[PDB]
Amino acid sequence: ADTIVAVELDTYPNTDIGDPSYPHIGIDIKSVRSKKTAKWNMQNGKVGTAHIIYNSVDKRLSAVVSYPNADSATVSYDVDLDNVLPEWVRVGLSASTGLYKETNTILSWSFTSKLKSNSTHETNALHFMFNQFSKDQKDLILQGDATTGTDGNLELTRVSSNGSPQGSSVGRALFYAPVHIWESSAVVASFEATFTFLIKSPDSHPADGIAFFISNIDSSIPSGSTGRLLGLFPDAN
Ligand SMILES: OC[C@H]1O[C@H](O[C@H]2[C@@H](O)[C@H](O)[C@@H](CO)O[C@@H]2O)[C@@H](O)[C@@H](O)[C@@H]1O
Ligand SMILES: [Ca+2]
Ligand SMILES: [Mn+2]
Repeated sequence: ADTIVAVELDTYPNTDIGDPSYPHIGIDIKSVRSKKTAKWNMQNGKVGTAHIIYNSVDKRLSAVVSYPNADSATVSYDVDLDNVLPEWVRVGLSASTGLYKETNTILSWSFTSKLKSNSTHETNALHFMFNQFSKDQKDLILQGDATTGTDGNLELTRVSSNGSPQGSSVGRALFYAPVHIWESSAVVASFEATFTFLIKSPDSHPADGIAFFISNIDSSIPSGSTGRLLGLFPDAN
């Protein structure tokens, strides 16, 4: 099966599987049951921003989610991505809906990864920045219901012609090129990701959430991962 490290923006509390009783953000290491969570005052209809950072010196995965003129939500977890992820990976965005829904719109997404070898200076880097998605975005691997181009945005889950979010939907978008996240003899490696999202729903309890994830290169949507599984895990283990 796939190896998944993700930062989830969980809008629906599935208490039957360990979620806290409120929308939250969490750090998921190979499991949908976050190793660490933080309360998130999600705002229906507003545009938010997520920022995720990591470096091999501190070995700490941190994320901050904010809305303009509102306090931010922060979550951190000490983890050595070398002990978890394969050397080469792919990075992406995933979302789902199930019984209750929401739009899982991404307006912008940027990512930067650096890897420095022992050889004096000479750092390797990868950076991509999408501020406008188009139809036929060949540098993205769209999976499930994910689509691009509508209003220049990336809709991870199904949205009807009039803009109504559909339930029982799942979609992901991964950057085409694999990323060298670590090397056995690297002095320092780091990455930073940023994305702005718009989650709105006519439900009083939107669902299910969006996630930024890092996986094996060949990852694909596991069967029946709609809803609470955020399109990342095959089960709730
Ligand atoms: O989209 C939210 C949520 O909807 C569905 O789960 C609800 C219900 O159908 C289940 O019977 C109960 C208990 O298991 O949980 C919910 O109330 C599922 O699609 C779920 O995956 C999803 O998160
Ligand atoms: Ca949930
Ligand atoms: Mn959760």
